[PDB]
Amino acid sequence: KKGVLYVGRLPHGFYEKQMRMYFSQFGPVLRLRMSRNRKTGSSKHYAFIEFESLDVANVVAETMHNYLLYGKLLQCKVIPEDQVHENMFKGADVPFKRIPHATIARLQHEKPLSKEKADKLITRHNRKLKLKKRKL
Amino acid sequence: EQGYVVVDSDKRFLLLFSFLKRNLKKKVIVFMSSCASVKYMAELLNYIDLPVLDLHGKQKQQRRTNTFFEFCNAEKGILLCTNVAARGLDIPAVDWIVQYDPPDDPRDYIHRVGGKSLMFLAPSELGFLRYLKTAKVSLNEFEFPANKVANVQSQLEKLVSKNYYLQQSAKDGYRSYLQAYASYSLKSIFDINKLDLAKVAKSFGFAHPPNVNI
Amino acid sequence: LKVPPAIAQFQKTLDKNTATQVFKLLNKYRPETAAEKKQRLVAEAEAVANGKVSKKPYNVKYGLNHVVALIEAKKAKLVLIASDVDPIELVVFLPALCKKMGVPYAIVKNKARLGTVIHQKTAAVLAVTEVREEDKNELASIVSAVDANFSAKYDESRRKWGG
Amino acid sequence: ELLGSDAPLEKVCSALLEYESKRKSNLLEDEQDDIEPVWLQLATLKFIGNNRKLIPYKIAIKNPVIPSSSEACLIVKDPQRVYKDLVNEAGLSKVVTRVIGLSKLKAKWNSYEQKRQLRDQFDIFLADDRVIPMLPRILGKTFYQKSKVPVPVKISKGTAEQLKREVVSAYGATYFNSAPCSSFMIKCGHVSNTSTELAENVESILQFVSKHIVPDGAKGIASIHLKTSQSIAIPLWNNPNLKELIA
Amino acid sequence: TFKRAETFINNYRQRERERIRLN
Amino acid sequence: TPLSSAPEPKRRFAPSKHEQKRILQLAYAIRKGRILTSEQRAER
RNA sequence: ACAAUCUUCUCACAUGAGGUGUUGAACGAAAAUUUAAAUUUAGUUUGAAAUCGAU
Repeated sequence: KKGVLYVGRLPHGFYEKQMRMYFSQFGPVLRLRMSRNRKTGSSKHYAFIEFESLDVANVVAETMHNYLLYGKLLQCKVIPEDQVHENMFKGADVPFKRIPHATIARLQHEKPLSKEKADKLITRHNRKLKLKKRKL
Repeated sequence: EQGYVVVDSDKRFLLLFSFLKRNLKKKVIVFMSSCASVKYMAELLNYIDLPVLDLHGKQKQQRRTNTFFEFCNAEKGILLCTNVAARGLDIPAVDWIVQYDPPDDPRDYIHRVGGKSLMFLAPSELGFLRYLKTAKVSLNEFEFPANKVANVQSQLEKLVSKNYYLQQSAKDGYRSYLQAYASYSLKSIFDINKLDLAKVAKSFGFAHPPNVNI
Repeated sequence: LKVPPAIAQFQKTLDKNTATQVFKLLNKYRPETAAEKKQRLVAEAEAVANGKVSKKPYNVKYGLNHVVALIEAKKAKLVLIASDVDPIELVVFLPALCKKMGVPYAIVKNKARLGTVIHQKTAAVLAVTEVREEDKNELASIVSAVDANFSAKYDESRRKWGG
Repeated sequence: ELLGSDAPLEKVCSALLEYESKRKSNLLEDEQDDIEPVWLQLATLKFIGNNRKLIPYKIAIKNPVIPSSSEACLIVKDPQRVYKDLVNEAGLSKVVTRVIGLSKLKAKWNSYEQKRQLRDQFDIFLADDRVIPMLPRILGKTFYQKSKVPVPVKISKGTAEQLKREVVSAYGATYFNSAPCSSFMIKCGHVSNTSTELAENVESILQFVSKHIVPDGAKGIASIHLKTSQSIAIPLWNNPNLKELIA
Repeated sequence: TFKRAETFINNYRQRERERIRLN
Repeated sequence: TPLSSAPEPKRRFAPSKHEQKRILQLAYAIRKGRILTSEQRAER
């Protein structure tokens, strides 16, 4: 069936599209799930990618395992089928396109508020200041 | 009263260097078990911009008396000498007294002390602490967080391999340290076999132990 | 035919990928060819003649007796052994000594490749002892790579009667 | 006085100092002169910064915050021998513990462990203005994010007097890197600083913030609060006209 | 002929550097 | 530990005396015009 | 073809402005904010470490 694989110590710059192409050269990948941060989207260099064929994954793993690429040993270990899950297959072969959250907060701050909106924005700020005074 | 620090052999030298760094403006005296060690540490510390007086000089007795006398009037400074070097000499008003290596005369160590005292002990030589129980001498322990201990070890051994005379001092001091340890009496407290030679060699500035005949 | 495990090691050489990475590092520390060494010396001779501090040389160490003594001193960080030495008797003990002294080592392919590193026709063994601080972190990678592709890998195959 | 036509300093600083002292609750081998830092939170009506700037602001204060015992590491352009010789000539051996050239620093030390060791080996990090921009590279988050913001010292002249003045100025000036936000926090000193000295340092920082940091100066400032590493942020001052300014 | 993985990563880093250099 | 119990000599820490000998007899040949100099080599 | 352009300083008059580049993961204090998630952000750990978690 599908060749679930989860490599380790992936060298920095090993793009998921580039990694998929490199993996597909040895054998096609059914799933290409890549690690990333929850907000930053920064990859954890975990190549949790499922190959098309289980045997193809084993052959690919044998060559890839312990390969000194870009100064790092490619710790390629085939992920067990039991270890592989639907949630593991979830998000596979997809890009973690992150919107400019910093700009969004800046844009929201730059977003004008009307007099009623400013009063709504203030809300219980005086009460919060009173609450802060009460806490102090 | 006797303070002791549970420090591993590899970090023993590193800890003392940090201790001297923190208390540079205080009167400190360190006792070690070898005159060859006294020459090595004094040469090493003065070579890393840590001016330290020692009781070796050029093995001149007059120099030792002059250096000891100069340390007496000096309210601050760091001096190095052996157990036999200070054996019988009058201890001046010194803020910090430390025994680097385990003494060869434990019953004289308790008599000599009778500032504040410090013990540099390996984690595998705690039998001396039990010996203090049989000596009816009060004791206390001082803790140290290893994060703040300076790891100049990367630069230390590199300088030793680069330099010749510094290297020769280290091996002679290392050989004298092992022979003196092998010449101890309290084998039930200090055993050469129990102590790890690789860790000891790291303290002297050697990544690998030198090949010394026993 | 059946083969002693002392010689069976040399069949299971280093992989294609790692061997190239060893040679890429080694190529930075090739010994000076006799040509430019003559030119380098004549520069100092001219400086002395008309009128007048250097640094330690940094290269790879070669020669069977030279390399053995570097191991026996534990000064070798990495030993590389040519798999096809003419009388195999010459290096059949080197993996034993290299394991006994804790020196990481690898059996690489062909001796002419090593010879080209040291500007010689044939080099039966090379050893890396001193590396400039720039590549200190780089060297530790291959030592792990050798420890992963030669010591972790094989290991048991090093003990089986080959052939 | 310039902030909101009032100067509610001194008394606020003294009360905070008294509260910190009141809230007090072997160590011989772990003894240090560290004190509770004084952090001031400034509120503005607009985004002070639009992008991350890896350059601390040399906020000169009458009372220095960085202890003089801290080892200072200087990063200068090649050659290192010229920079090292000038440091020795100026007598800054106890100040300039080690000077690392730009090319040497980037090449000799590259690993994360080596960078971390070098980061913790120097208490204070200083960089020459010639190669100050390269500090974000060859250092990474191991320095830029791990509380190591190099001080942009101008040592291009290569003069002993200039280096001494720059070293003294860097020691006596606080450090604060501008980042994209409508709010900022500034270290006004340590607990050991006097209440009058803390008030004077806070005023200079507030003046500097309104001058070269706040685009609208005191007008854009919404509120100012001061606290310790764990103390409550007592509001030093609040803008009374901010209701009309917001609208 | 087969292509080694590090060959493509070189191209990837070149693309990132070129965008920065052209920025 | 290593096996070499012998102390480390001076050669491995001082500038090489092999070239320091070869340098001297190269200065000999330069002074007496036996060999063309480096600047002479470039113009030749 | 594991090779490539991350600047080793500029402009204006000793002074001002400018340089757009940061591994990942894990631990973690309480602040000021913006329209529940988002910005900054104390202080740490680490072999350029990694086995889903993508927003």
